[PDB]
Amino acid sequence: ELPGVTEEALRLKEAALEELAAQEVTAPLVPLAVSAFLTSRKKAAAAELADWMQSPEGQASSLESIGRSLSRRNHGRSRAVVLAHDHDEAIKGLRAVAAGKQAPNVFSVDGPVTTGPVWVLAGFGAQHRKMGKSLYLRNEVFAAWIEKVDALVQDELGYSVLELILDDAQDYGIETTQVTIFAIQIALGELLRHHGAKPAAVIGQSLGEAASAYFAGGLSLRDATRAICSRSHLMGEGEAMLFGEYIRLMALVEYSADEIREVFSDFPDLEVCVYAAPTQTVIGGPPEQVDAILARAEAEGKFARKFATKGASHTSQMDPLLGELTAELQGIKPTSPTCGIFSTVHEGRYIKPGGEPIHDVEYWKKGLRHSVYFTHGIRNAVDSGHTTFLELAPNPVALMQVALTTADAGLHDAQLIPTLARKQDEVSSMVSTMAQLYVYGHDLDIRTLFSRASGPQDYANIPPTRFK
Ligand SMILES: *S(O)(O)Oc1ccc(OCc2c(F)cc(-n3cnc(NS(C)(=O)=O)n3)cc2F)cc1
Ligand SMILES: OC[C@H]1O[C@@](CO)(O[C@H]2O[C@H](CO)[C@@H](O)[C@H](O)[C@H]2O)[C@@H](O)[C@@H]1O
Ligand SMILES: OC[C@H]1O[C@@](CO)(O[C@H]2O[C@H](CO)[C@@H](O)[C@H](O)[C@H]2O)[C@@H](O)[C@@H]1O
Ligand SMILES: OC[C@H]1O[C@@](CO)(O[C@H]2O[C@H](CO)[C@@H](O)[C@H](O)[C@H]2O)[C@@H](O)[C@@H]1O
Ligand SMILES: OC[C@H]1O[C@@](CO)(O[C@H]2O[C@H](CO)[C@@H](O)[C@H](O)[C@H]2O)[C@@H](O)[C@@H]1O
Ligand SMILES: OC[C@H]1O[C@@](CO)(O[C@H]2O[C@H](CO)[C@@H](O)[C@H](O)[C@H]2O)[C@@H](O)[C@@H]1O
Repeated sequence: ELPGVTEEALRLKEAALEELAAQEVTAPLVPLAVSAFLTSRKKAAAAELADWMQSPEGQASSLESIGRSLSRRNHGRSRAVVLAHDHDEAIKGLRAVAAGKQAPNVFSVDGPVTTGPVWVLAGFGAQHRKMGKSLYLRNEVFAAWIEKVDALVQDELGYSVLELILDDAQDYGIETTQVTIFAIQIALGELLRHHGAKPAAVIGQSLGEAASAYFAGGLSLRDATRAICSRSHLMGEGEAMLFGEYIRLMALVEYSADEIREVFSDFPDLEVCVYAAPTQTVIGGPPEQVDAILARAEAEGKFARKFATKGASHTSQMDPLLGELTAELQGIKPTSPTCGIFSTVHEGRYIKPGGEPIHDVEYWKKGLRHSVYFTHGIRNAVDSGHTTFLELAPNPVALMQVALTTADAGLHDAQLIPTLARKQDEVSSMVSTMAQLYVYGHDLDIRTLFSRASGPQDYANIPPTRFK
């Protein structure tokens, strides 16, 4: 018997819905799928659909009806999806598919990807004021999972994350950024599962490790929530008492791990927080040393960027918190993974499905305290055959780090699939995510992207639903 949705959440939700009702309805993004055993035949189907869609009868059919009909075809080896708001975009996109040409709304491949997708759970640097709000108001499944995490977090820390999502006046801090991005991560992944997708493996960075543990079957939703709540509040409370000589900055520098080993001989107190990309590393330490290594970087033409925090996670400054984190996590129950795990806590090494559990109290201490081996995990995934990396986040920050490691590992055409992004319609974005999973042959029931038909006008007069 968990807490319910707070009264203030409901209040904020009613105001938000009026805000939504009084806005101009935008044309939805529809996925149009064509496929064939042969790419040559796929291109002809795309040309035939474009022709019919140019005809008066095609023009008279809604995109949603056309796409619902396409979704009931057999789905062949060679695939394409044209994402469209109207008949113009669709016909344009289909002509590109027919012509073998690239367009920004078009995905087309000769055959499925060989290995299943890696779900990427990062989070840092992805937050913004209204993250998750639009999809909450507009997707029943997304909203159900948000509320499930909101009840658990309510019960664990005593406040409502859903109030933060719904109230535009409020913005996120070191604590609430983590628990709220977690909630968005859980809800995005369960929405994806709802339409048939699943992770082949998971990889986490810093914040996202708790969600990655849930989706890998290493911890119940309750214990994953305990993992992100204890981490988050200790970090925010600890960092707020940091002043003067106790302050520790974090910064991004264009140095590799090997460069760092040599550059750090001038900086005794600097530590590595995150190995982000082959030539991007996040360091932490006392402000004067951080300022000097930044100065050193910019003098060598390398770029460098100070983050906004008075404390540095994944350094020794976390040693005061570990005792309390240990106490708060007593009772969690680590379970055997149900998909692969690239563990950026354990130096980037792989854990097979059915392996021994890894997510014990010591795992969360080690993760908070020690470096995040993100680029090593990604490289390990590339080297064992993975090419599709799907990021669950309000903004696709980590995907840019993945691109750097995949290109550097020789993979020059990875499938980098984002989810949400500020200033992209959150329902469009999720359509596009699931349309890509389909093109590459990953698990996804494209039929579930369209509501159940309730009448013959929900179909179009094309195969497989031609009217007798
Ligand atoms: S944990 O507590 O959440 O700690 C943690 C994890 C990950 C972090 O870094 C994420 C990150 C990153 F690795 C790189 C960038 N990035 C690349 N390029 C730029 N901008 S610039 C100066 O080239 O124009 N920024 C950003 C980012 F958030 C940090 C802490
Ligand atoms: O939602 C827009 C509109 O609603 C008002 C109340 O009429 O404020 C509601 O929404 C705000 C944004 O989330 C909240 O901060 C506020 O608490 C809530 O009452 C208007 O002030 C606003 O223009
Ligand atoms: O501890 C002395 C030792 O560390 C250096 C490294 O640059 O400085 C740091 O330690 C000081 C405390 O003694 C701090 O005041 C300072 O913020 C920190 O960078 C040198 O002073 C020396 O090699
Ligand atoms: O501030 C100077 C410092 O910045 C760098 C880039 O990190 O250069 C920029 O500033 C110079 C002065 O305006 C410009 O001439 C240069 O084109 C610009 O990139 C460093 O090279 C320099 O040390
Ligand atoms: O102030 C640094 C800035 O000055 C330039 C010349 O505009 O370089 C000078 O300073 C360097 C030391 O930082 C010397 O190595 C160099 O010989 C001298 O010309 C810029 O190149 C630099 O960004
Ligand atoms: O080829 C089968 C393979 O395709 C996916 C999507 O990548 O599912 C499609 O094919 C199914 C029929 O085999 C349809 O039920 C489904 O609607 C369609 O997306 C994968 O999920 C499936 O393994």
